[PDB]
Parts: sequence; structure tokens; C-alpha cells
Amino acid sequence: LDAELDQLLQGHYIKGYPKQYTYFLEDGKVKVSRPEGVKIIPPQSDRQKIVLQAHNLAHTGREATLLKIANLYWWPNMRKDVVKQLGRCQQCLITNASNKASGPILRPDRPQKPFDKFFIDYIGPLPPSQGYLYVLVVVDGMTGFTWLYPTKAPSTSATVKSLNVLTSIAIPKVIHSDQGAAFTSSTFAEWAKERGIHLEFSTPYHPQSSGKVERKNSDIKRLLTKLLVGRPTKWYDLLPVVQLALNNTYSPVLKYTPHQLLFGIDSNTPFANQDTLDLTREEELSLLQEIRTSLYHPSTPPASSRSWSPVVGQLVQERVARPASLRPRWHKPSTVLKVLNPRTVVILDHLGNNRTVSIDNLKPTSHQ
Amino acid sequence: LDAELDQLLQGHYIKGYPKQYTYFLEDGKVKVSRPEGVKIIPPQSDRQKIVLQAHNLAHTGREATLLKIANLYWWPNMRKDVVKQLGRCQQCLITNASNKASGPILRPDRPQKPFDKFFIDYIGPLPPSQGYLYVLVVVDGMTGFTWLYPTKAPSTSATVKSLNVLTSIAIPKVIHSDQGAAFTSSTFAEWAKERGIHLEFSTPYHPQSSGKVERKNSDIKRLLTKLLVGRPTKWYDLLPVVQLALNNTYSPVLKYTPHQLLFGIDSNTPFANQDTLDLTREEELSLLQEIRTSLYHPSTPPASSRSWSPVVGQLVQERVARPASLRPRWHKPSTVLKVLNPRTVVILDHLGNNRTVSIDNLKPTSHQ
Amino acid sequence: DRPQKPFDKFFIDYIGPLPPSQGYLYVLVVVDGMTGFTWLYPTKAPSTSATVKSLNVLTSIAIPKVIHSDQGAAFTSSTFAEWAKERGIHLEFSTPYHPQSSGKVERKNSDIKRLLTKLLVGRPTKWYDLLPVVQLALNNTYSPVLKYTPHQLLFGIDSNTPFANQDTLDLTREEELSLLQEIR
Amino acid sequence: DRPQKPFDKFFIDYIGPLPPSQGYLYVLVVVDGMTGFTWLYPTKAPSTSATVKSLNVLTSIAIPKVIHSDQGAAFTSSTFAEWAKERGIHLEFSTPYHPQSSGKVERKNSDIKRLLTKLLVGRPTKWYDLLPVVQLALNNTYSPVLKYTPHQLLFGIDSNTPFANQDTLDLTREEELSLLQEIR
DNA sequence: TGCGAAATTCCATGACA
DNA sequence: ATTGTCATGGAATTTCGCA
DNA sequence: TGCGAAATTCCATGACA
DNA sequence: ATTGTCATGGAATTTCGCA
Ligand SMILES: CC(C)N1C[C@H](C)n2c(c(O)c3c(=O)n(Cc4ccc(F)cc4)nc(N(C)S(C)(=O)=O)c32)C1=O
Ligand SMILES: CC(C)N1C[C@H](C)n2c(c(O)c3c(=O)n(Cc4ccc(F)cc4)nc(N(C)S(C)(=O)=O)c32)C1=O
Ligand SMILES: [Mg+2]
Ligand SMILES: [Mg+2]
Ligand SMILES: [Mg+2]
Ligand SMILES: [Mg+2]
Ligand SMILES: [Mg+2]
Ligand SMILES: [Mg+2]
Ligand SMILES: [N+]
Ligand SMILES: [N+]
Ligand SMILES: [Zn+2]
Ligand SMILES: [Zn+2]
Repeated sequence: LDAELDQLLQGHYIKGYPKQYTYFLEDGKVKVSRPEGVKIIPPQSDRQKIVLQAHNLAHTGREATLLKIANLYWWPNMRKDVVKQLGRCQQCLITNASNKASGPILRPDRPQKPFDKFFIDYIGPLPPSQGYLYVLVVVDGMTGFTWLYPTKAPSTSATVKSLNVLTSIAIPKVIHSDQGAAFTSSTFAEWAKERGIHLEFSTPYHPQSSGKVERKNSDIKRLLTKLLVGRPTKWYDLLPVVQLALNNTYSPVLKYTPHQLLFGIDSNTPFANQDTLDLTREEELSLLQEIRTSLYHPSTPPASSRSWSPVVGQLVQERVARPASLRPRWHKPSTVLKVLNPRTVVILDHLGNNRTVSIDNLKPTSHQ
Repeated sequence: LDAELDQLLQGHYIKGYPKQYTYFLEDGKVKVSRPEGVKIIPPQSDRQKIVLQAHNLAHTGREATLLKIANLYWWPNMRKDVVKQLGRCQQCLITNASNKASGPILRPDRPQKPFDKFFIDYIGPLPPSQGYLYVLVVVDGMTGFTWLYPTKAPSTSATVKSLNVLTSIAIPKVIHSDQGAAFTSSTFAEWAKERGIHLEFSTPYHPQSSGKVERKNSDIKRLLTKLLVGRPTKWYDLLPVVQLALNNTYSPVLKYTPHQLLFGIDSNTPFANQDTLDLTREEELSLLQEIRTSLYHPSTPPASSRSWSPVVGQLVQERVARPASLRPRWHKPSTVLKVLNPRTVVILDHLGNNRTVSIDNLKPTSHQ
Repeated sequence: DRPQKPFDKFFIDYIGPLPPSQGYLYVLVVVDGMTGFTWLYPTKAPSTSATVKSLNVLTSIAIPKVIHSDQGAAFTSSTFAEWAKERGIHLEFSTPYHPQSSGKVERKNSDIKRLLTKLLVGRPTKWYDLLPVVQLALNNTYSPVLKYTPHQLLFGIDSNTPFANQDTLDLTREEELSLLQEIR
Repeated sequence: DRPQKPFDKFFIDYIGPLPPSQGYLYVLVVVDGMTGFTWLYPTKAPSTSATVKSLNVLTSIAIPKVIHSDQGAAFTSSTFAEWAKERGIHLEFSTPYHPQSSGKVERKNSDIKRLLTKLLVGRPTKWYDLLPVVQLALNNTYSPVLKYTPHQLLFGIDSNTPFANQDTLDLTREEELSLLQEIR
């Protein structure tokens, strides 16, 4: 502080203060004559307070804060002291946006068999039809075969009624859902356990994770839309038609319909494929197993040039889910406990709970 | 039709029917033995009806429609007949998504002088503060200097009261706004004409066009957020503070504050820049004019590999603005009258009105 | 002739009246000829209307080329015939008083009745809830004649509920004297 | 000594009472020393409170290093002095009964009073609405001594409202006999 | 053994609250 | 404790029909 | 006439309803 | 008849301090 600045005035050399400039006293303040002009060198014990006043004017980041300070002051390594404060401003940390993209998505292996994994979700509220408001959508992970159920509410009891009808056909190993009330209720958990079904949940507010069923929702709404053009939106009676229509539609990349992947033979629907007419059912189920294992599988795309990847013990912040008006978009900083995979982490949250979370719903806390 | 298919059976050659395959009669239907298997050749007069039934099952696009037809049929150039129908399906055309990106954005010249162009917009509803709900934001195009006005409603009368206070300082040549009710009212038009101000409107539902003020909104909300952390959202009293704070904040790319660009000298605010202390006001306004003309200007970025560009007389469709549940996202096809620039067009809309529209709110109608 | 396939022929039929379960009285029985797979639907009556309502559900999953039944009024109505024609299903009737299926179907329909009878004693009223597990049992029951269950033949994979406990299916001396009391 | 600059010194002062306009009675007059730029604010009273409320608006646009005024009660209150200190503004008072500005400011303040007087006759009540156009006139009025208008000196550009019609600013014989009637 | 055109495959775009 | 997906229609590439 | 480190510049990211 | 913008903080590049 005053120690350093005294030595400096009597022409001694201090590290960080380049000797080639002339440092002097004026108005009771140490000054230096810099190419930009004459600037005040505040004592070290003064510097934190200057940075803070500078920063607080508008809660500016590195450069804009520096530029204010540089108007009046100079000292060695200012940005280091600037950054020091930015890393300590609770308000900046929880309000600012991230500027690093997530690592490239994973493309999980397609479930090997029909009934290995169901993806499920609600669509709605839709306009009332027969006093129904929602649709339960169930998509088999392997085939993309889909079941549609109209419900009055996205409730556990409606979900249970629906799945009882579906599970009459077969029981799935796993059902995957987002964390909607209907799926996280303990009533639903009992119902699953009763049947030896494992429940698997998406990281919260990250519907990409339920991408199989989400993507199918789109198709469902799309078809419903086309069918209802110029009519009132009476969709209840259409659900069966949509179900059948979609399950029997080709995916140009696969060259198969969901029904074909499920049954290995078209039922009596229009333009039924007749290629296996001469094979026995046994020869047919044989070609089917072969088809099932050789389906195209996409691979993880290139990283963006500014992606970030989670490391154990790193400070990260969770995105606030339904942020109120004028409230920060980010929770307080928290710590990465485990890296489940390059796109999913468990964090300890200052409360501190364990939370399993998508990297897309995180940012790495800036300035360490 | 029956003509063509008769010639074909007796071993004659018809264009489009490769001679190397054996065509025969069976069940009263012309068949051909194709590498994929035996397929029926329907008479030309039958083909449109087949494509349509195929297509209608799920309103599928090219490949998925073709794959259904190919199960039962063959004829020359099927996809041509497939595409023919897709271009005629009103429902597909107005419901499907586009798969071509817009051409790369324009970066319009920065208005040359303060007061050449104002960009204006409302933010809100915000939580009530002193019974105020909205903010009128006014951004000078050249400087980015900003004026903030709290209003009870995004109304013409509130806008008029506000601009009367602002225009006391100076009158702008042009005011640019989106097409919010407040700005498009004829009361507002009178008010502008009275003062020789030209009103310039964004293409509808394309706030990029008001990007100067929109971007400033973000900053405004951001600062308000930071200031209100842990307090109730009493923002009314903060507007002045935010105004001053933002107008005096550096843009690291420019190295200037909006106030500096407006006045060429800092007023008595913290960390005021002192570099021109020895210049006369006249020398100062001279350096200012120089600064103003040499500010960094961004250039139009590279096109995406699948962008489309509007051509006069082309069928295009306007995006529906606030589409209802289960209703198409696109209006009926319309015609490009004039190409104002590579990113803006005038279309005649089937009603038919002239509409000036952003390319981002258009798609080129598929299959011509 | 081409080998027999799933969806080639559905065998349909009603079972009831039964003791009211959630205001249901009948069960519409659908069995795929080739795989022996069974679907059950509870109805309030053996009417054309209830048949249509039920098969509307099934045929939004898979459509048979041919449906076969006896000459039940429900199935011989011209309403049911319009329905089938709309859907491109050929209807096939067995001659009156002489029902014909196949060995496989006859046996399956026997099991169903036998299985139902077994579980509706002790709880003649809880059957509506039980339909799902009846179906799973029936469909994951091993076929003596073919090496496989209907599940396996329909989907070409093992099931996640293998019913290894091939039951008695017969009535215990408890259940015998209990079913003679519900009548008496 | 360093050359004189905008925001170096604001000269403030009140004008009134005036005839009620939208329940306003006074005008707070702010003139930048160097540029001669004028800001006007209508108040209900020449109080510290109304001064603070008004200057709060101005100083959210630009803050003067020094404010100068006479010894009005409004300006000599310790409330106004707390306010200025918070904002880092030095307050400067002219000695009582002897107001001192500069040639430029004195002349500007003369114009303002003269201009106001001119337009409030015929419509002594419509002045609230007129403040904006008074300011534009004042600020786009050519300075004999310097080559430029306040607008030009403040912003370094020409204005979009050049007031080429440098008016009479004097009272017509109509306006003279009209202002002797509002009093009488 | 190479041509023009038709078929197929590729793949960015966008939307699933 | 978990993880994007896939219809779409121009463009790009490959294959076909014929020689 | 070249080194290590500090300063500056670059620039993808994301959000303005 | 009109048209994106620009704070942000790591990384990349350039400049500085010294020799
Ligand atoms: C309340 C319960 C837990 N819920 C919470 C979240 C709202 N959610 C669902 C849900 O079904 C969907 C969606 O279909 N989409 C649309 C979507 C967007 C991108 C994508 F890749 C796929 C789908 N977003 C959703 N959101 C999570 S967002 C991103 O809005 O926070 C949700 C829930 O059921
Ligand atoms: C009702 C009136 C005409 N209005 C209609 C539209 C809604 N709008 C405004 C408005 O102020 C804003 C926005 O600030 N943003 C946010 C934004 C999004 C992207 C971007 F680059 C900048 C800003 N979107 C808006 N929209 C046009 S969207 C894209 O939602 O249709 C609008 C209007 O005042
Ligand atoms: Mg959901
Ligand atoms: Mg969803
Ligand atoms: Mg707006
Ligand atoms: Mg806006
Ligand atoms: Mg019978
Ligand atoms: Mg006075
Ligand atoms: N996986
Ligand atoms: N421009
Ligand atoms: Zn901060
Ligand atoms: Zn269609």
C-alpha cells in the first residue's frame, strides 16, 4: 500500500511497475505519465474499492469495467483485479447469460427389442373435444410404434387407466418419462413396481431427453392439424385414425414402418407390403431380427468451437426453470459431484441436495 | 391409358417402359416382373387416384408416399406423379415446416447522426410498480443513447406524452417502430406529421428489424434484474438510474459510451473520461465527428448451405402469427410482387392485399 | 398356397352374461388364427354397437384380412357388415349350430373360458380389473403344437413376463363347492 | 486554465407564479453555461422538493459539475445541499441582491422570459403544452457571439428543426393592449 | 465403358409446451 | 440417479437402360 | 531481435415478449 | 412500403518491457 508507493517515488524499482516511466507526487496522489496520459496510482489497499465502484455503475463485465477505471487510474495488472471482483458479484453471476455452448449431443443406442423401453409424455391442453383435453402418448423405443390415449387431465389416475389397457398387450422393461406430476407420484411408482416395470426419468426441463416421444408428438399434432383444416377442432374421434396412420407410415431413413418393425408383417391396411408372402412366419421372424439389428444409427455431431465440458468439483449453475419477471435466470453456483456422461451431471446445490441435471440446463460459473 | 397398356402387352415398345422386362396379363391387370418383385402397372387414368390414396393415409411427403405406392405398383416416373400431388395438397402446404433457411441477415448502415433515427418499443407487462406496468424505450440509432419512460399501458396517448418530453431536446428525422397498436394508430401518425417526423415500420412480427431497441431492452431488464436481487420488484424508481447507467456504459467493440457518442464529452458521472480537457469545445466537436464516422461496422455473415432467396413471381407463404391450437402455421400460398432487398419482400396474398414482409416470416412453397 | 400369417384371420366371439363388473357383462374375444394371440374387450351387451366400438380399438392397432364368427345377431347385422366393408375386412361365418375354427383356436377359446371361470370364483365381480393379466397369461402360455407362445409369434421376441407357472386351470375342491353356492 | 465545456456549470432559476397551466405555476429554468442550451421544467411551487423532482429528471441525462443559482430558499435548503452532495455537484451561490451569470446566460434568461411573455398572452393557460416548442426555439436560436446554436454546441451537428424565423420577440400593439386587460 | 436421366441417398432445417 | 429425434424436399450421388 | 507475460482484440453465444 | 444487435468472457493475437 503506502509502503510500496513510497519506495516507488524515490526512484526504487518495484515488480510490476515498469521503470521506464516517471512516477511522481501531485495533489497528494501518486501519478504516472502513460502513453494514454497521466493516471493516478491508487494504493493497493484502495484498489478493490475502486474496481467495485467502477463495476457497480452498470454491473459491467471485464472490458467495460476496465475502460471506466482506465479513465482515472493505472496500476499493474488491473484486469486481474477486475476479474477478481466479477467472480465475486452474486448478482452478475446469477443474471448474466452463458457464452459457452454445450458439448455435442449423445445419440443413445436404439433399444434392442420392442418393449425394452417406452417413452411417454402428455400433449395439451388441446381445445376440448368430448370433454377431453390431453393426450397420453406412448412410444416404443425400438419400433417407434405409438399408442394414443385421450385424457381429461395429465393425471396419474388417467395414466394408470391408460397403461393398464396398453400393458394388456405386453409389459415393457422400462418406461421413460419427464418429471411431470403424473409420472413422479408415488401412486405411479407403486403401479410400476407391482408389474416389475422400471421407471426412468429425464433430467428436469430437458425434453430432448424424451426425444423419441417428443418427436412423435410433433407428427401427431401435424396430422391432426391437416385433418382438421376448415373444420372445428373435434380431435377425440381422430386419435385412433392418427395412431393407425402414423404406425403405418414409412421412415425414409429406415425404410420401415413402426408396425413393420413391431410385427415383421403389414396387417390389412392400404398398400400393405407383400414381399414376404412366400416365407413362413418363422422365416419372416428371422428376417425381422436381422432387420432390427441393422437399422441406421446416427452418431454424435461435431462439437461447437466454444463448447464446455463438465469436470468433477467445478462450479456450475443450474438454469432457473420458470423464472419470474425481472428475476435472475440462474440459480446460485453449485458443485459437480459426478459426471454421469459428457452431457449429464450430478450437482450439490448449496442447500445442498443432489440433483441430476442436463448440461444444457447448466453454465460454468465465470471467472472461477 | 388402356391404349398404352394394350400396345405394351403385345411386346411393342412404349417410351418410359424399359423393353428388357417382361410385361404380362394376370387377374385382368397388367403386371411387370421387377428386381423387387412383381408389381401392377395401373392405367395412366388410374394413377392420380392411387397417389392421392397413398398420400392421404398420413399426408406423407415424397419418399414415404412413394414407398407405400411401390408396395403394389410400378409405372414410369412415379415420383413425378407423387410430387405433382404434393404440390396440390392445400393441407400439406400450409401445415408442413420449411426446410430452407433464410439468406444471411443485412447489417444496415448505422444512422450517420444523432437524431437521424429513433428506434422505439415497449417492454412489459412488468410487475406493477407505483401502478405502472410498461416501459417505453427510445434508442437513438447512431449513438445508442436511450430514454426510458414508465407507462400504465402500451398506448398512443402514453407514447405521445412521453415523446413530447423527449422531443423537447431535439426532433428526430425518423422514428422506427414495430407495428404495435400504439405506433400504428392514426393519432400517432398525426402527431408525427405535425412535427415533420417520418414514421418507419418494421415488417410485422420480426423484432430483429427493431434490433437496436430490442437489444437495449435486454440490457435494461438485465440491469433491473441485478439491482432488484433479494428485494421486491419496485422498478419504477430505478428507471432513471438504469437510463443513466446504460447511457454511460462502454461498448467494448466501439470503445465509447452512448453519452460520449452523443455529446463528445462525459458529464459529471463517476470515472468521467478526461482526455479532451485541453481541447477547446470546437476541437472536441471536431474529434467527435471523426470518431462518429470511423466506428466499427459489422458485415453480412456467410449464407447457410441451404438458404433460399426470393424471386419476383415466386409462390411463397407467410407464417401465421398467433396460430391457434391444432391450426396450420402457414397462410395460403401467395406471390412475390417486388423484392425490396434480399431479406424483405412485397407479396400479393390471394385476398389480395399487398403486404411488406420479412423473408424470415416466409417459406418458398414446395414442389412449385 | 401361401403360409399362414398374423392378421390373416381373427376369430371373434362373445362370452356372457357374467356377473356385473364395473357395469360390464360380456367379453368380446378376439384370437388371431396364426399366432393364437388373444385380445379381450369387456362390453355391456353382445350388440353390433358394442362389437363395433370394441373392434374400433383393436383395428386401430392391426386390421385382419378376415374376421370369422358364428351367426350371432351382433355379427350378422348389416351394420357390422357395412363396418367391415369400410375397413376392407371379409366376414366369414360358420354354418349355424356347427362352429368351426382350427385346433389352435378351439383350444385357446377353451383355455379362455376355463381361465375366466377359475378366477371369477371367489371374486365374481372383480374380473374387469383382471382382463389385462388374463391376456398376458393367455399370450405368454406355451403352445404344445408350435414351439412358441403367441407373444413370440406375434413380435418375434421373448416376453418380459414369462408365465413359467403353467397353472392347474382346474377347480380346487374349495372352488368347486364355492361355485355351487353362487348358483344355489 | 482549461477551456469551458458543456456540463461544467448549470444555471438554474425559477419563473413565476404564472397563470395555472394543467395545475402548474412555475418554470424551473436550466441553462448550460458553455453551450447556452436550455431545459425547462414546470413545477407546482418553487420548493426544494419540486426542484429535486425536476433535476432528478435532468440529471438522469447529464450531471453538471457545478450548479449555480441565486439565494432562493429552494436552493439554499440543506435538503437541496444533501441532494447535490450525493450526486457530487458543487453548489454555487451569487451574493444576495446581486445576481451574476455570464453574458451568454444573462442574455438567454432574458430571451426565455421575453419568449414566454410573448406566447402566454392570448393563451395565458396553454403554456404547459408549449414548453417543448419554446425549448426547441431557444436551443435552435443562433448565437451572435459564437457562430453556433446551443444544439450545435451540445451535439456537434445541425438540427432537424432549424428556426430560420428569428422572430420579433416584441409585443405587437394587439398583444400590448391585451396584456394590459388580463391585469385590469 | 460411357452417356443422360431416373432413382436413391444425403442432410440441414425445424419443432416436439 | 442418466443420454434428442426424425419427416421433409431440394441437391448430390449412384444406378439404370441402353449401347 | 527475441523472450514471457500482459494487453488487446477476436468472436461465438444467447436474448431482446 | 424496408433491413438485427451487441455485452460477454475465454482464446487468439499483438504489444510491451526488457535486453
Ligand atoms: C411440467 C412437466 C415436468 N413438463 C415440463 C417441461 C415444460 N416439458 C414437459 C413437456 O412435455 C415438454 C415439451 O414437450 N417441450 C417441448 C420440446 C422442446 C424441445 C424438445 F427438444 C422437445 C420438446 N418442452 C418442455 N419443457 C421442458 S421446456 C424446454 O418448455 O422447459 C416440456 C413436461 O411435461
Ligand atoms: C403486438 C406487437 C406488434 N408486437 C408484436 C411482436 C410480438 N413483438 C413486439 C415486441 O416488442 C417483441 C419482442 O420484443 N420480441 C422479442 C424479440 C425476439 C427476437 C429478437 F431478435 C428481438 C426481440 N418478440 C416479438 N415478437 C414479434 S415475436 C418474434 O414474439 O412474434 C415482439 C411487438 O411489440
Ligand atoms: Mg411432458
Ligand atoms: Mg413433451
Ligand atoms: Mg414491441
Ligand atoms: Mg420488443
Ligand atoms: Mg357366439
Ligand atoms: Mg430566482
Ligand atoms: N447407450
Ligand atoms: N443501408
Ligand atoms: Zn455485478
Ligand atoms: Zn397432404
